[PDB]
Amino acid sequence: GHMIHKLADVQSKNIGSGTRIWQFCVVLPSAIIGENCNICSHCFIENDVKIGNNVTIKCGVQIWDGIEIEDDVFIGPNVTFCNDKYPRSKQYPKEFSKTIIKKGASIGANATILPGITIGENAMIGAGAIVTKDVLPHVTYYSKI
Amino acid sequence: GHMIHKLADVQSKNIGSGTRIWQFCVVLPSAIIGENCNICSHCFIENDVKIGNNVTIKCGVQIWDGIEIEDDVFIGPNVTFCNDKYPRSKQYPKEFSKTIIKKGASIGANATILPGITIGENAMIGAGAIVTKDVLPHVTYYSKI
Amino acid sequence: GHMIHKLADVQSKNIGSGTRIWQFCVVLPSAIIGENCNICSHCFIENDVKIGNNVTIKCGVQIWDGIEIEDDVFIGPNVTFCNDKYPRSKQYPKEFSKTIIKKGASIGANATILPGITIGENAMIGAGAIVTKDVLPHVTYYSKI
Ligand SMILES: CC(C)(COP(=O)(O)OP(=O)(O)OC[C@H]1O[C@@H](n2cnc3c(N)ncnc32)[C@H](O)[C@@H]1OP(=O)(O)O)[C@@H](O)C(=O)NCCC(=O)NCCS
Ligand SMILES: CC(C)(COP(=O)(O)OP(=O)(O)OC[C@H]1O[C@@H](n2cnc3c(N)ncnc32)[C@H](O)[C@@H]1OP(=O)(O)O)[C@@H](O)C(=O)NCCC(=O)NCCS
Ligand SMILES: CC(C)(COP(=O)(O)OP(=O)(O)OC[C@H]1O[C@@H](n2cnc3c(N)ncnc32)[C@H](O)[C@@H]1OP(=O)(O)O)[C@@H](O)C(=O)NCCC(=O)NCCS
Ligand SMILES: CC(=O)N[C@H]1[C@@H](O)[C@@H](C)O[C@H](OP(=O)(O)OP(=O)(O)OC[C@H]2O[C@@H](n3cc(C)c(=O)[nH]c3=O)C[C@@H]2O)[C@@H]1O
Ligand SMILES: CC(=O)N[C@H]1[C@@H](O)[C@@H](C)O[C@H](OP(=O)(O)OP(=O)(O)OC[C@H]2O[C@@H](n3cc(C)c(=O)[nH]c3=O)C[C@@H]2O)[C@@H]1O
Ligand SMILES: CC(=O)N[C@H]1[C@@H](O)[C@@H](C)O[C@H](OP(=O)(O)OP(=O)(O)OC[C@H]2O[C@@H](n3cc(C)c(=O)[nH]c3=O)C[C@@H]2O)[C@@H]1O
Ligand code: NA
Ligand code: NA
Ligand code: NA
Repeated sequence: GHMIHKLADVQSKNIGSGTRIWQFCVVLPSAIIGENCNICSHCFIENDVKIGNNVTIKCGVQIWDGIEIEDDVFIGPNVTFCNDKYPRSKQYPKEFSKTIIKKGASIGANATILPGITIGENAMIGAGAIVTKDVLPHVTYYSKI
Repeated sequence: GHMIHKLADVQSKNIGSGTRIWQFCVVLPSAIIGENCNICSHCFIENDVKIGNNVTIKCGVQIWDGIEIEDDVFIGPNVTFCNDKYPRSKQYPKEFSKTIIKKGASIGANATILPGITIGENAMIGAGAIVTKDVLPHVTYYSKI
Repeated sequence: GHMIHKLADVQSKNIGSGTRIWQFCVVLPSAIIGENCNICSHCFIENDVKIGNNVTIKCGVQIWDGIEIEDDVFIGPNVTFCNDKYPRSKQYPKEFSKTIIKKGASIGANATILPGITIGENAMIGAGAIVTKDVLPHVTYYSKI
């Protein structure tokens, strides 16, 4: 089976064997999470969400509607995603922009992923990076400081 | 009335009709929150705080003493604010620096708002931006990467 | 004694007099926390962790295995740390990289601290900074925007 912490609010039944979901996580009903994932404390996971097997999501991350995470992905702490390029309060998109983080990619701590983004297989996103364009497979990207 | 999630700690009675406050939020007694707001999971809202109507605060945001949010503002996930330009542990300011986010402005995911800042009506702050100076009304600002 | 909020999960007994640990914090058993600390809501503190006296950790911060915080340090909200320079899901380091934040240093809101980093005594890290190199004692560092 899987481990859902008593201090998490997990509403999805679509959770793979070996997955751990930690304290103060919210997971909404339609989320799909594969096997042997680690969803660390203080994460939010919405409905139109697919997360593969062996995915690590460190603390303080939100996976919105329109975000897909493939197998073997690492997401660092306080990483953000997004599904709305020009957000205005109460102006709901007719269709959320999709992001996909492809198999084996890693996203460093506190990176910011713009909407509509593909990060290729086995890419490495530097800590604190702002990703405004697709990142090719196996590429190391970071923002110049 | 308003919706306070059972897994939130909301101590303020000053909350407008239609407002939703989600799991694992903390709202301290003197906070004022208007009507039809959405305070998403994992937010902290302090005492000397005014939030208008139709405000969206996405997950993982803290609204400190000295921060005012006007009507129709969008605040993206993991956005930070601040009320102390030269912070030192246990050195409490005599007066917190004030920030105001004016009506209809939007702040992108993981943006950082320095203390003493005005963001003008209907401004758009890019995801991951560091805002060290006021942003004029209706201006799109982002940090060069 | 110390104050552990009923809505925190604090598993460590190694907590100094006068320390406050707030709602929705997780503190694992081996963490050491000194006297008169303030661990604000939504923090995660791991096992191989030493935090000194009079330390302020604002909301939304994680202190990982391998991180030491000395006395009188201020850590701003949504700051990230890290102990793995080339993270890949399920590829556990044989030894976590160590970070030390030396006495009296301050780290601004939403800063990102790379692994293996020393921040010197009384340094000041700008809000949103990415710290990829040691910061000398008493130096003010920020990332060019
Ligand atoms: C991107 C990364 C993999 C690069 O490592 P690297 O290729 O060994 O690069 P180097 O350390 O040799 O740095 C090369 C240059 O890039 C800069 N740089 C490295 N990482 C950077 C980052 N994340 N953001 C901005 N600049 C960065 C360095 O300052 C250095 O600049 P210089 O040549 O002017 O001295 C690494 O720095 C990183 O960000 N890792 C992610 C860590 C993380 O978040 N892990 C999960 C949580 S623990
Ligand atoms: C700022 C923003 C509105 C700009 O959109 P835009 O005006 O269409 O700009 P473009 O996509 O045409 O990009 C123009 C340039 O600015 C850069 N840029 C855009 N947004 C940026 C950002 N947030 N930070 C740094 N650079 C950015 C692009 O890389 C591009 O560079 P180039 O000309 O060298 O190719 C948008 O990118 C953004 O950040 N939106 C906020 C999304 C968000 O956080 N929503 C809430 C959560 S879903
Ligand atoms: C770094 C800091 C201490 C510098 O303050 P300062 O020395 O008075 O510097 P100034 O305000 O005079 O700014 C000098 C320049 O650096 C830039 N700058 C200042 N802080 C910056 C930051 N954090 N990131 C990027 N640039 C910054 C300014 O835009 C200004 O640029 P300019 O000369 O082109 O106009 C302050 O800006 C800061 O970041 N404080 C931390 C606030 C915080 O996070 N507190 C805890 C939460 S409330
Ligand atoms: C800083 C960082 O992200 N480093 C990671 C990287 O090196 C990576 C390759 O391995 C580790 O990440 P994992 O999440 O896979 O660690 P693991 O040892 O499987 O699980 C411990 C994590 O679980 C989460 N957790 C654990 C417990 C016991 C808890 O109560 N609440 C909880 O949220 C957070 C812990 O860091 C490291 O933490
Ligand atoms: C990524 C992003 O910020 N996009 C937003 C933007 O497009 C914006 C214009 O609309 C949406 O934001 P809202 O917060 O207004 O969404 P809404 O549909 O009103 O409410 C769903 C949000 O409520 C919060 N929520 C919801 C539930 C059911 C919950 O259990 N816990 C909870 O925290 C987080 C959800 O994303 C989008 O999420
Ligand atoms: C924006 C910022 O970090 N500014 C700080 C800086 O000026 C610094 C020098 O002083 C203050 O930080 P402290 O954390 O030391 O504030 P303090 O007055 O001791 O405690 C209030 C904080 O405690 C935390 N807290 C408090 C209560 C009552 C709670 O329910 N849940 C809780 O998480 C968050 C509050 O901001 C300021 O908040
Ligand atoms: Na819009
Ligand atoms: Na000070
Ligand atoms: Na590795």
